[PDB]
Amino acid sequence: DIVLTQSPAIMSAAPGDKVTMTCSASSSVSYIHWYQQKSGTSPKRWIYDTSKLTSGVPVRFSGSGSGTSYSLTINTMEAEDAATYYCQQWSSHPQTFGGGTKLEILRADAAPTVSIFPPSSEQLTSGGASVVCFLNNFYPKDINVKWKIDGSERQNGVLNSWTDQDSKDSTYSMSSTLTLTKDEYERHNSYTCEATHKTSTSPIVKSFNRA
Amino acid sequence: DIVLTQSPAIMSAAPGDKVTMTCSASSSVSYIHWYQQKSGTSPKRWIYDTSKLTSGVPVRFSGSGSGTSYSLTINTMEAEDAATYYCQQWSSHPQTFGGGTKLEILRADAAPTVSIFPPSSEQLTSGGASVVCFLNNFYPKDINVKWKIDGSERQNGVLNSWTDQDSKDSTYSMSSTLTLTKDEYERHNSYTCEATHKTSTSPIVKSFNRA
Amino acid sequence: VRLLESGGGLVQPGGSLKLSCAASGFDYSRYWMSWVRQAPGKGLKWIGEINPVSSTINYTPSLKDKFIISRDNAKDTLYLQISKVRSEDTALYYCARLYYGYGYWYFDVWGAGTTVTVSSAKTTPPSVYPLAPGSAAAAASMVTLGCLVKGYFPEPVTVTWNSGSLAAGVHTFPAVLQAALYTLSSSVTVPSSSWPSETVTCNVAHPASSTKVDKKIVPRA
Amino acid sequence: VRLLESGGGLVQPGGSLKLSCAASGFDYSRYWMSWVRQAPGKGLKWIGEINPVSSTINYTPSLKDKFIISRDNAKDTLYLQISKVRSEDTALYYCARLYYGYGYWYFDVWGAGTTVTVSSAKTTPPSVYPLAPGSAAAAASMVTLGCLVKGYFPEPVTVTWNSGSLAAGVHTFPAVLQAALYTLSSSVTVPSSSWPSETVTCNVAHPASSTKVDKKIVPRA
Amino acid sequence: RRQLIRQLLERDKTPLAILFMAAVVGTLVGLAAVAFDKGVAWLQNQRMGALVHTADNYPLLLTVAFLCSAVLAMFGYFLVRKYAPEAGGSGIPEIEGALEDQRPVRWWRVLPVKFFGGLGTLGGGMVLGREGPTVQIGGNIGRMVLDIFRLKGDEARHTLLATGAAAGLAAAFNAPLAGILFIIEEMRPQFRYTLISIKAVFIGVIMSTIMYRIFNHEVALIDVGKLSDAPLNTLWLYLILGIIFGIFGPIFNKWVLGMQDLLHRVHGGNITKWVLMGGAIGGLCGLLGFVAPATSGGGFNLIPIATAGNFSMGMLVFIFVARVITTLLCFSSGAPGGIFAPMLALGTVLGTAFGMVAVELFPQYHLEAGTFAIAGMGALLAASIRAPLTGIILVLEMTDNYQLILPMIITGLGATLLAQFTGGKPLYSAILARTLAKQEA
Amino acid sequence: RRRQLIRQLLERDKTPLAILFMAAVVGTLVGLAAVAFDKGVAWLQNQRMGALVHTADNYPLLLTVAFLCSAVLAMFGYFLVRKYAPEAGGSGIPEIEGALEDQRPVRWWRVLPVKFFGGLGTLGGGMVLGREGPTVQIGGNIGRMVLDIFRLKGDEARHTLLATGAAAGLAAAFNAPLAGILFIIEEMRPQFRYTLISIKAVFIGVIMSTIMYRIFNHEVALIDVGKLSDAPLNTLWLYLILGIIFGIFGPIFNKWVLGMQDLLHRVHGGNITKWVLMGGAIGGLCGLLGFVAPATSGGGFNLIPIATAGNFSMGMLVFIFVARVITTLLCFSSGAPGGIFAPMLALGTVLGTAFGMVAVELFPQYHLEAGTFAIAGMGALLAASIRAPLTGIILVLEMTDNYQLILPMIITGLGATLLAQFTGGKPLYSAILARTLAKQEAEQ
Repeated sequence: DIVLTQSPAIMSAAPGDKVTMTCSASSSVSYIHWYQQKSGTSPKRWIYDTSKLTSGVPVRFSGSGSGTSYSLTINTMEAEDAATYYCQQWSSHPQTFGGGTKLEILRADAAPTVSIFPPSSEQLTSGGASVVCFLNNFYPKDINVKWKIDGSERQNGVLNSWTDQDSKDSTYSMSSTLTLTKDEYERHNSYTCEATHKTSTSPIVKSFNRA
Repeated sequence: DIVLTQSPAIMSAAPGDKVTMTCSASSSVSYIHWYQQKSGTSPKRWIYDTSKLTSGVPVRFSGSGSGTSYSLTINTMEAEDAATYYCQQWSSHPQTFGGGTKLEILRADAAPTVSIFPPSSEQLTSGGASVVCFLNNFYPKDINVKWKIDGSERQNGVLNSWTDQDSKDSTYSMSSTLTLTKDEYERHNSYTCEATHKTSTSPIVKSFNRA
Repeated sequence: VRLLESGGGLVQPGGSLKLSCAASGFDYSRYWMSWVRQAPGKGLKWIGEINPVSSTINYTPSLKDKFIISRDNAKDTLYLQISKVRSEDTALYYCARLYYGYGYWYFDVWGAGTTVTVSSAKTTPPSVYPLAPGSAAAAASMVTLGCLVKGYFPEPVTVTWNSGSLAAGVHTFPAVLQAALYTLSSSVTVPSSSWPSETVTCNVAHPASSTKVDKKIVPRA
Repeated sequence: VRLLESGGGLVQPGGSLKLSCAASGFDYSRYWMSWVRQAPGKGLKWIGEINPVSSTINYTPSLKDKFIISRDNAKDTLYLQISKVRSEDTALYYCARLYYGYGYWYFDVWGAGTTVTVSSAKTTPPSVYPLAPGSAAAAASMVTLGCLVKGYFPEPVTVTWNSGSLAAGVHTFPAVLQAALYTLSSSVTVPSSSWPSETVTCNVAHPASSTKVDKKIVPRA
Repeated sequence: RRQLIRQLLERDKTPLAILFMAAVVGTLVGLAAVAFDKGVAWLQNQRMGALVHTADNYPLLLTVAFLCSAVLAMFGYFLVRKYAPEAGGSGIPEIEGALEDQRPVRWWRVLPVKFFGGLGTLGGGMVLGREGPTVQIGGNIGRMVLDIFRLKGDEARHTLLATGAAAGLAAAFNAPLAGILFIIEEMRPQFRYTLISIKAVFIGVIMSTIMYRIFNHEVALIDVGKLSDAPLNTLWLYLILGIIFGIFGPIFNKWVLGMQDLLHRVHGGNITKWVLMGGAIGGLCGLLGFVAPATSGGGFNLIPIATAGNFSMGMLVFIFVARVITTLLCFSSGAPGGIFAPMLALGTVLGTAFGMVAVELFPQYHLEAGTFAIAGMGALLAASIRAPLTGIILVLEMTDNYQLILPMIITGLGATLLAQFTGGKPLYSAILARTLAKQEA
Repeated sequence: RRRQLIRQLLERDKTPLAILFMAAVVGTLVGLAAVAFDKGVAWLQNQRMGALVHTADNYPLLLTVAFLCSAVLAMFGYFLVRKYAPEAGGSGIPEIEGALEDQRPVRWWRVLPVKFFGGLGTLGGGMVLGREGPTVQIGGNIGRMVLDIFRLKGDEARHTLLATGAAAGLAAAFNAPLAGILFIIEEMRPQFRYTLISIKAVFIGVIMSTIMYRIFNHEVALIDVGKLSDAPLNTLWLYLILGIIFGIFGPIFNKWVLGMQDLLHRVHGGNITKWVLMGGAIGGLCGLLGFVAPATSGGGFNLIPIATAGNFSMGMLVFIFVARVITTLLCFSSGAPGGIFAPMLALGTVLGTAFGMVAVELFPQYHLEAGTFAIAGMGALLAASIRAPLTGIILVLEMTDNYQLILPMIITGLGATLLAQFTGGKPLYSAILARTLAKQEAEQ
């Protein structure tokens, strides 16, 4: 069982720009294939038989190689190319797949749009205290959030979750959910939500008070 | 559309007999077929293309012709060839089927087997009364049923079905059913069924008592 | 190799029905299907046919919308549509499969058939009345039981015993009309070393109203 | 040509399930069908495969009977039987058709892919909460909303806004598992002129727990 | 006799060296035949792309359709009349003659002229096959290797020439068998013995057919699926159809020659008037390849559609007649390109037609027009070219309906029989018997 | 010269209407005949199968009545052969292949009845022998017999009607119109000189022949393998290697088929009786295996579908192969009437399936199906032994109807003829003639 290793685990390119990715085998292989995979949707057969593109595939693509190193190329890769490419081989049983390459899009820096929402009344009427804070549309994807409660910098209760590059805008987003007991909450006026990111020196705060 | 008319519309023969039906047309037809419909059964392709036996059709079945007059023969017919025989032509769209030729067996005498039943409770619960009385496996077909409710011969409210000759033994069967209103039946008490038949001068009769 | 017609039933004069014929056991797609009918003890009559891909559909010298044959190869089912129905269209509709030897075609394999009855009447499921022998039971070698099926419309109904397990010694009698309702009875010989010791069941089936009534035959009280 | 796969859901560690793939759009025979699976956050690993006539079935290196693949050329369906499931069997399973050019087989067409969750956790309906702008929430040009689904299991829950008529500006975050319970949040952004003005609804639905809620976001008291 | 006994013991022992060149002639004819095929594409397309580029202005199109094709046809006839007058016409008789040593194989010329001169004529969209261009290029490839590596003996000269002839007809129809069969039934010296290694041919054809596959596989040239079967009592209907193609085949043979004379007048041999009348006819096609796609083109595109029965009986007679005309013009006007394929299209149409009339008169035969299409598809190849065994195995390889073989033969045979009794002659032989008595004065 | 040609060309393909008509009668007769012969060989193999059951209780009794019943048929066969027509013996193709070269005689007043009846006996017996031989010969002798009757002169009518009757025969024996025509114009015909044979007259014959075959045995094929898979381009080399195997082997088999012919000749020394005995002996050995191991014995067809489907384990195959190689040599080398064509079809099918099974292992990534190789090697022996591939390939293609295997079918068959040539192989049908000719111009 051969072991195909996709190359850049992750990597971003600009719209109109040549891109290449590798699939170094652990032994000879022949006419490896490539597949495209968009978040939430089933894999597509892009390049096949090392180079032969698939009926319908956009001409900017090209793939070649031999022996032990094969590669895929996007002669000026646009956005509808932003996905994840997997190489496969079946020159020798049993068939095997690569680690995959994350072709992420590169574009202009973006400031996070912080929005903090108090605990919905439905929740609190059941001992639930959750104060969500959204961090929509930004770049790069690296970012940090902090939950201060009436001063004190809280850390226990957080629940961060990022989105993956908007397929209609190209900015990452994140939500940090703070959980407590209706009680614990009922004991604090202040509830801030700071956020530090590349597009700024200091934090983009956003809080409220039970009052 | 060609019109086929078959030899005897009905005919009788004792097994061991060489039997021959016929199929004739208005104009010339060529390479015709024959089907076998046995009581309560769909027809089944017996002979096709004038003289070729289907699969699993005894060689006993000959069959030929040519022109406007075609024949189906059963050299030394048996008791199980008791059916209705159609012929078809399909060589002159639209195709047309024959009228039929019912084959009947002539066997030794066979006395009925009278069996009588009481109106079933449920038929009473809705307020009804039917004194059923069968008359299984006998030959000839001729039988006279006689109903007596408390020694008195009843006539109306009676019905008698008739099964067709049987495929293997060649006997017939009968079922006379006498209907009444709930009480009408409860009123009187002794019920009898009478079977007169060539096989005996002394009328076979079964019966029961309302209690 | 088995064709099985359904959808058969009761239709009001001057109406329309759609008979179906689910095919099973062969490459239905390679075969020219057909329809044939038999009206009350009368002879057979071809209705029409229909080549493999539906690109041919001949009928019998008829009105140009009396009938409408079709097929859904991806379902293995033939179809028959009758419109503006009169009493000439009340019969048994067989489903066939055509083929040939030297080339002059024929009806190769026929289906069970489905009954189409034209009448203003009404669909009425049958009542199944058990017929256990008398307490005057002399109980001979063999013992004839039987069940009575009464008051159903339209024809036909079918009867078996122990779901057809009891195939020998059975007689089901033709039905009779008693003012817009049919009635018939079935008998069944058996050894007394088999009943009451065992289960004797008559299963009346009246498809025209998709009702099935199984009547176990117990002795009298 | 579509390839539908169904049968994935929740299972107990140790138990076993039967995945199914229905093939429409091509003569299902003459083809080779195969299963490939993907562990959340991992690459694609091949499970096994089977040919037309069904006389050949190969699997990746696995236990004596870890996997049983089969196909009913009659119903145009491909099955996958997993047994003695660990949590490494918790993955997304795809079926595919197999073809070639020169002869080095690739995976022709794939399918949506059903999910198999392997856990001893119990089915649990979700709690939907309306996220409305704060007591000091400044009502400037664009306004962000969203509702959060908390306390459910297992995946998935679909969240749409106003029935889909709100594609642009919507962010549905992935769900995260905390103490044997999932929790996601969605966010919809619309122009200040539209709300509280019109009516912004959030459509959570967790088919597993047979739940369906249209949480209507409303201004705050 | 005694010698026979010696020969017998020595039968089938072709020199390993010939058996190897066969492998190279084929590989080249294949790679070539493919390159030619790909070219004729790029062109028919570049054109189709320009009609859309101005899709708004109608008259502009009819013009750019006519122009674009006229400019290709011309460039074709030019290269022909200028550097190689043999390139003109079909191109088979020239090789069929060359096997008899009665004609020359000037490859230093024909290869490039036939090739490029063909792309121009085909890319133009005219009613001409591909066999001609590749059967000829086929042979000239053989000769070209025969010379290069240098090989002597009547064998290597007949063999490599005959293998390259077949390998060519194979990659033009993706039909290994039909290739071999064509050589050993038509191309080969019809009246004397000839040392041709039938084994060396195979090797060629195969090596050829593999190259074809390597580039154009996963897609057939003709797809008619699996039509019905032919009941024994419906065979006579194929004998009658065979008679029709039988009396007609020769008539077409006359027109194809007569038009050759007649069309010759117009330019009188004048390299210019010719090249003009060329672009003229090549334009007429680039236009019909728009107003009535059926009338124009190579002929394939429509075979499936005619067989399926998608044309009304009217539409058929039209397409038939329209074709008969467009096919004669393009071929009789000495343009490069075979006449083989276009006859395949003519039989298909005349077959479908006969089919439709049959499907009526005989509802009890449960006919399907398609069977007669596929039966008459190689019927012209049988009544005109008078080489049935090849026609039949060619159709059989492209249509894959072997259950029609009996009807296919009865039709094709009856054709050759009715063509003989009506003075017909092998259209390929006649063209040579002329090319020969011309070179004799 | 380029004058005459010009004249001939304008006169090409114009066979006298009279020859074109007799072809129609030779064919109709060869067909009706070939059918009658086929029907007979049936009634017999059956009457026998019926008697084994008639005594199904007593085992040893069966093995005996199986051997006896077949021995009595084989004998009656060899008799008619050594008695009235020594040419009837053996295949029967070389005799016609010679007759076309005028180097052999077509004694039909003898051969027709001897070959026919002597065949039913040999085939009905259940021996490992084809039908081509019996019908290809009866085929020709029918041609000659009409050629004489209505009388016709010229080298053409004598070569034509003889060649058409030869083909029409091989057609009704395999229900393969094309293969028939192709066999004449590739093997039967004079291999080293020109010959006036109307290829058109042949067709007419074959057709008229094939129609008669159909009229009586239609609605049922001789071989049914359904639609196997396709051959990926990257799996073609596997058919070149298989082609090599049949290539080196084909000649080896050719040696044994001749050597056994000598050797077996000793045993009876030419003695009409010792021969007729050794006959019933071998004819019996078959009537017995036609029971204990149906595969080893018989014509060969019955097992082709089963071997192709892959219903035999690899072991069972090697056995059946070897067992056959033996049974086929005996029956054919022992100068009994009947072709060797068909039995070679069975031998390739088995050696193919075998090669197929080994392939289906070593290459799981090629998604192979043993069946393809069976159908590829089915006409491979016909290619390495008889050395006439173009006929072998179109024969298989007509019986197996898997045209998508044609490329592999050719590469195998071709490679076979190539490896057979480079290893001194020789046309098994030509050698047999070169030896039956030699020996004649020896006994002087």
